[PDB]
Amino acid sequence: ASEVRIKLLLECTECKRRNYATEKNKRNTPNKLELRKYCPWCRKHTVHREVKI
Amino acid sequence: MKEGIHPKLVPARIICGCGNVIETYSTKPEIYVEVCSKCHPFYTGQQRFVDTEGRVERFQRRYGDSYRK
Amino acid sequence: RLTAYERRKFRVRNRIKRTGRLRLSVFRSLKHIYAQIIDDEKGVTLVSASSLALKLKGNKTEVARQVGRALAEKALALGIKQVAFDRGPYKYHGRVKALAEGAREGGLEF
Amino acid sequence: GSTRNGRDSQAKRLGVKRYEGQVVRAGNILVRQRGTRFKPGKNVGMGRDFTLFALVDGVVEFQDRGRLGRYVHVRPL
Amino acid sequence: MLMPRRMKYRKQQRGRLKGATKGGDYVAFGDYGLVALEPAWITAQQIEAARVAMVRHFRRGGKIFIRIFPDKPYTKKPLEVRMGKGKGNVEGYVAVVKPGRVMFEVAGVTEEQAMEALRIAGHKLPIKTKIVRRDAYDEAQ
Amino acid sequence: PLDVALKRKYYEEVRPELIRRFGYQNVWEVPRLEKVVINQGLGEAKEDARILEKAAQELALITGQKPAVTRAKKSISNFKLRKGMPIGLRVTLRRDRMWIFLEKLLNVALPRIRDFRGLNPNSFDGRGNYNLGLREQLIFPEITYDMVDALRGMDIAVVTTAETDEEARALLELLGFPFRK
RNA sequence: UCCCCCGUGCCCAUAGCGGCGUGGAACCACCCGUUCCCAUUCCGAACACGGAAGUGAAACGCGCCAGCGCCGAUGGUACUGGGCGGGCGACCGCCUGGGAGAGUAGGUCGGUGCGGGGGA
RNA sequence: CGCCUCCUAAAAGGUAACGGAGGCGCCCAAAGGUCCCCUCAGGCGGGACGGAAAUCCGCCGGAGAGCGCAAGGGUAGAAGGGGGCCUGACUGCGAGGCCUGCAAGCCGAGCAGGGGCGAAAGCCGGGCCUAGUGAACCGGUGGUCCCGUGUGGAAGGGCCAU
RNA sequence: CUGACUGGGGCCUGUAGAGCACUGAUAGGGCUAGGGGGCCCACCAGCCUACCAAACCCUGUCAAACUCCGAAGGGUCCCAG
Ligand SMILES: [Mg+2]
Ligand SMILES: [Mg+2]
Ligand SMILES: [Mg+2]
Ligand SMILES: [Mg+2]
Ligand SMILES: [Mg+2]
Ligand SMILES: [Mg+2]
Ligand SMILES: [Mg+2]
Ligand SMILES: [Mg+2]
Ligand SMILES: [Mg+2]
Ligand SMILES: [Mg+2]
Ligand SMILES: [Mg+2]
Ligand SMILES: [Mg+2]
Ligand SMILES: [Mg+2]
Ligand SMILES: [Mg+2]
Ligand SMILES: [Mg+2]
Ligand SMILES: [Mg+2]
Ligand SMILES: [Mg+2]
Ligand SMILES: [Mg+2]
Ligand SMILES: [Mg+2]
Ligand SMILES: [Mg+2]
Ligand SMILES: [Mg+2]
Ligand SMILES: [Mg+2]
Ligand SMILES: [Mg+2]
Ligand SMILES: [Mg+2]
Ligand SMILES: [Mg+2]
Ligand SMILES: [Mg+2]
Ligand SMILES: [Mg+2]
Ligand SMILES: [Mg+2]
Ligand SMILES: [Mg+2]
Ligand SMILES: [Mg+2]
Ligand SMILES: [Mg+2]
Ligand SMILES: [Mg+2]
Ligand SMILES: [Mg+2]
Ligand SMILES: [Mg+2]
Ligand SMILES: [Mg+2]
Ligand SMILES: [Mg+2]
Ligand SMILES: [Mg+2]
Ligand SMILES: [Mg+2]
Ligand SMILES: [Mg+2]
Ligand SMILES: [Mg+2]
Ligand SMILES: [Mg+2]
Ligand SMILES: [Mg+2]
Ligand SMILES: [Mg+2]
Ligand SMILES: [Mg+2]
Ligand SMILES: [Mg+2]
Ligand SMILES: [Mg+2]
Ligand SMILES: [Mg+2]
Ligand SMILES: [Mg+2]
Ligand SMILES: [Mg+2]
Ligand SMILES: [Mg+2]
Ligand SMILES: [Mg+2]
Ligand SMILES: [Mg+2]
Ligand SMILES: [Mg+2]
Ligand SMILES: [Mg+2]
Ligand SMILES: [Mg+2]
Ligand SMILES: [Mg+2]
Ligand SMILES: [Mg+2]
Ligand SMILES: [Mg+2]
Ligand SMILES: [Mg+2]
Ligand SMILES: [Mg+2]
Ligand SMILES: [Mg+2]
Ligand SMILES: [Mg+2]
Ligand SMILES: [Mg+2]
Ligand SMILES: [Mg+2]
Ligand SMILES: [Mg+2]
Ligand SMILES: [Mg+2]
Ligand SMILES: [Mg+2]
Ligand SMILES: [Mg+2]
Ligand SMILES: [Mg+2]
Ligand SMILES: [Mg+2]
Ligand SMILES: [Mg+2]
Ligand SMILES: [Mg+2]
Ligand SMILES: [Mg+2]
Ligand SMILES: [Mg+2]
Ligand SMILES: [Mg+2]
Ligand SMILES: [Mg+2]
Ligand SMILES: [Mg+2]
Ligand SMILES: [Mg+2]
Ligand SMILES: [Mg+2]
Ligand SMILES: [Mg+2]
Ligand SMILES: [Mg+2]
Ligand SMILES: [Mg+2]
Ligand SMILES: [Mg+2]
Ligand SMILES: [Mg+2]
Ligand SMILES: [Mg+2]
Ligand SMILES: [Mg+2]
Ligand SMILES: [Mg+2]
Ligand SMILES: [Mg+2]
Ligand SMILES: [Mg+2]
Ligand SMILES: [Mg+2]
Ligand SMILES: [Mg+2]
Ligand SMILES: [Mg+2]
Ligand SMILES: [Mg+2]
Ligand SMILES: [Mg+2]
Ligand SMILES: [Mg+2]
Ligand SMILES: [Mg+2]
Ligand SMILES: [Mg+2]
Ligand SMILES: [Mg+2]
Ligand SMILES: [Zn+2]
Ligand SMILES: [Zn+2]
Repeated sequence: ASEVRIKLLLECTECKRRNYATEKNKRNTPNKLELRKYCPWCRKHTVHREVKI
Repeated sequence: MKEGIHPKLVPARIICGCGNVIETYSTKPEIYVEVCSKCHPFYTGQQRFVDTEGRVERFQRRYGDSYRK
Repeated sequence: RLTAYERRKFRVRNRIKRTGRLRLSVFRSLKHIYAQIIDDEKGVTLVSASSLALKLKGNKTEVARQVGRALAEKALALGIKQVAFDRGPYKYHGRVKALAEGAREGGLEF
Repeated sequence: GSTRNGRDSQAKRLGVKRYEGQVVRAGNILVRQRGTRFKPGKNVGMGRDFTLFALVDGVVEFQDRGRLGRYVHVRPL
Repeated sequence: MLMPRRMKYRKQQRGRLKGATKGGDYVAFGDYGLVALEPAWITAQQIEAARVAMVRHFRRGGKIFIRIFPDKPYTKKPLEVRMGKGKGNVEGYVAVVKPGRVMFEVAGVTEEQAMEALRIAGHKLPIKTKIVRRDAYDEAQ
Repeated sequence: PLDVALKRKYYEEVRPELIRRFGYQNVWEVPRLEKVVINQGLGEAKEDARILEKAAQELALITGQKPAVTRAKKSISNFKLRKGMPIGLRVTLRRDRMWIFLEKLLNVALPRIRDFRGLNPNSFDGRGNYNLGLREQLIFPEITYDMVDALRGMDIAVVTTAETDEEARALLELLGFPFRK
């Protein structure tokens, strides 16, 4: 991690809970991450979005 | 072949300046060229185009014999 | 110095053996198509099926499917149900795919 | 006068943890190593750090297949 | 004088001097030889002194073959420092020499000349030596 | 397959003359053309106007086949070369297309070379293949002055089943490749 | 049960490189095609399909040859577990048990299982 | 001054010195998963601009190349190179072990939930591996809706995540 | 009865020694790019070298951080005393 390589949380888009922490490079990957993840709240995979740590 | 990336090959006539005509294939049906194997010097036996000289120089000057012995 | 063929062949066979199943191996010549179901623990073939041995006919694909069903038949009769498909150096497609679908209809489990 | 040297890293305790003939249980670590000095053989898994371990309860066996490398097997009991 | 043009490492641990020569035990180029009777680190300077004396005996003529080479770096702490604070600096290079080694050979020169040169050269070496001449045993190795 | 004159010339005139000249005991032993591989080593497109879609077009007209791009194996300083950079084209002519190309190369292109005094007798492999380099692409009947932005040459490999230079010469010469000496 | 070939394994070069020879009935390949399935960062080269006129040229299979490669004793030695001596030292020896590496002689142009197909 | 790699280290493990040499305090949205395909450096020969080295063709070439970075081990029967689809860079756990004074560190089959790739066998709980790190205390933020000082709330806390 | 130690058996190892196949070092010779120098030139190629010398080869060596090899021993488990 660095000023450019940041930590971020992934929020389930259906129930709004942050379910995963991970990291990315914001120079290489400026758009907010969107990833399908398993939401344990929703009990199903859900598109999760990068939301600020 | 893969579709949509390759120019078609069709029967094509290449016409040279000698008046030669070639039955071949191309991406263009009719082509006119200024030279070919039928009329090119190097090809045409050894057609010594413009310079059939035999050097001509320089022993071969000969003007003349009029200096005396 | 191996060839793309020798490599491809190893690479898929290696993965298949790793899983420990009986292996349905497939040879595909210009004309025919053969099938051994092999036990690699013992180094042994347990059931065979060939277009050569079945003196089978014409369209290679249709033929494949036939050896396919043929193999499964002698196979279930020996108690063999499950098995792993060894596409050898061959893309799973064409005659091989056809052979595979045939051993499937035939009741082979994979 | 002084030294630009002076450091070293912790030992990693690598190597075989169970030798041929030894009775193991499912999960037992058999080999600890860097890269594939021994390859997983019959009933032997390999973890992400090349660690070899028993897949079943059984007995360890080593096998040297020449150019194919060396192999750790576990033979069921 | 003799030293490596390059090395992977600047300093070498000291090691030991047990045993007879590993090889280098038979005459292999010239006619007469100088063999080490006892082990030592032979210094580059000592080697060069041995050589020079031999060419000096020959004046003009002969061939000298040098069969030992100083690739071992010799280290020493600066004067008067105390123990610790790192390893000494390289001060020279030695060639490790265990008993039996043919260190030098000469060829193309009379016997009385090869004898005397190797004797004088011997006096420059910090070990006991014997002069040998090529036998069949040399030729059979 | 197409009836193309040079192809036929091979089977009719060259085939037999060769069997005469070297006395083959086998139909397959006699020299065949295998492939003609044309390459534009380019890299005049490294950065600049790395639109050599222009050249890929030109080659596609000449050979009737769309070249594929080549890119640098390693990064190189003095040529200004970062690894992965598009520096060349390569179109691999086989079969009918190979013949059609060679036909026009021999009949029309080589004639149109400036001060053409014959192909090089020494450009032979030693395993019996031939290579030859062009300076311009205006040589081909398909590419007019009007349509070209800048002069670019190419490398032509002609690959034979011959085992020896000496045999491969006969094949290409008989097909009509003009050699200077 | 023997011979040839096609698959697939095992031993892991005594199996390899090279030179020579040989095989197409069968099988295998190359081969003929590129409509069709499928395919080329271009290419029916590959992969893939449909084929059966040809050829064993390539590949492959099987033989033969020791130039290279690989294998390699016996003998002796180095070294050494244990036990003893000597030397001021660098170091050196004896006993008992183990015993290389190099090298020499020599060996090798593979051996073998399973299933198919063909032959006697 | 912590951490990694090699040597010292006496062929298990471990092993010191202000002994001999080098690295780390990152990174990668692909440089991750899976399916499919591909194979190197280098040498000789041949080929316009074009050179020791750009790209192309031929032969030889088992790995000396590659693998983000030090070293080592590993590795083409791929861990290397290319492409397609993807987010397992899972959630709930976890048999059994490695290591080990503690606390840490490490590996992990399997079952369940919901997925990815694959025809399938199957693989996938980040990365060929070993560095890329920091206990507890105090506090922040999202969630939960567990406690709530007579009672209902609220304040404040707990719990899960960071 | 499981111990130290010992007997037998399997597996693990990279040291002593040795080697040079790898990484490097290395004397000499051979062969041969490359330079230096001398003939002969600037018309661009030649030729000669008891000079320095790459790669390769032969002879002969060196290495804690080299290993194609490689012990004696050591470790561990099983049976037994
Ligand atoms: Mg996480
Ligand atoms: Mg310092
Ligand atoms: Mg240190
Ligand atoms: Mg430690
Ligand atoms: Mg330590
Ligand atoms: Mg360490
Ligand atoms: Mg071990
Ligand atoms: Mg794993
Ligand atoms: Mg990994
Ligand atoms: Mg065994
Ligand atoms: Mg077993
Ligand atoms: Mg010391
Ligand atoms: Mg001294
Ligand atoms: Mg010292
Ligand atoms: Mg000191
Ligand atoms: Mg010192
Ligand atoms: Mg000194
Ligand atoms: Mg010595
Ligand atoms: Mg003296
Ligand atoms: Mg010797
Ligand atoms: Mg030539
Ligand atoms: Mg050829
Ligand atoms: Mg034109
Ligand atoms: Mg076979
Ligand atoms: Mg067999
Ligand atoms: Mg077997
Ligand atoms: Mg024949
Ligand atoms: Mg043959
Ligand atoms: Mg036939
Ligand atoms: Mg016939
Ligand atoms: Mg046909
Ligand atoms: Mg079509
Ligand atoms: Mg149709
Ligand atoms: Mg084809
Ligand atoms: Mg043949
Ligand atoms: Mg084949
Ligand atoms: Mg013989
Ligand atoms: Mg030997
Ligand atoms: Mg012996
Ligand atoms: Mg003894
Ligand atoms: Mg002792
Ligand atoms: Mg003894
Ligand atoms: Mg030994
Ligand atoms: Mg021996
Ligand atoms: Mg052989
Ligand atoms: Mg059989
Ligand atoms: Mg039979
Ligand atoms: Mg730290
Ligand atoms: Mg150690
Ligand atoms: Mg060690
Ligand atoms: Mg150790
Ligand atoms: Mg030890
Ligand atoms: Mg331990
Ligand atoms: Mg530092
Ligand atoms: Mg990609
Ligand atoms: Mg990867
Ligand atoms: Mg991918
Ligand atoms: Mg190359
Ligand atoms: Mg070249
Ligand atoms: Mg040029
Ligand atoms: Mg070039
Ligand atoms: Mg490497
Ligand atoms: Mg670095
Ligand atoms: Mg999808
Ligand atoms: Mg536990
Ligand atoms: Mg613990
Ligand atoms: Mg699944
Ligand atoms: Mg599941
Ligand atoms: Mg599916
Ligand atoms: Mg798992
Ligand atoms: Mg990686
Ligand atoms: Mg990492
Ligand atoms: Mg406190
Ligand atoms: Mg405190
Ligand atoms: Mg708190
Ligand atoms: Mg209240
Ligand atoms: Mg409440
Ligand atoms: Mg109150
Ligand atoms: Mg109220
Ligand atoms: Mg209430
Ligand atoms: Mg409220
Ligand atoms: Mg609250
Ligand atoms: Mg709360
Ligand atoms: Mg918590
Ligand atoms: Mg939780
Ligand atoms: Mg007892
Ligand atoms: Mg016990
Ligand atoms: Mg005990
Ligand atoms: Mg014992
Ligand atoms: Mg030693
Ligand atoms: Mg060496
Ligand atoms: Mg040798
Ligand atoms: Mg030593
Ligand atoms: Mg060491
Ligand atoms: Mg060593
Ligand atoms: Mg023991
Ligand atoms: Mg033991
Ligand atoms: Mg007992
Ligand atoms: Zn949710
Ligand atoms: Zn004309």
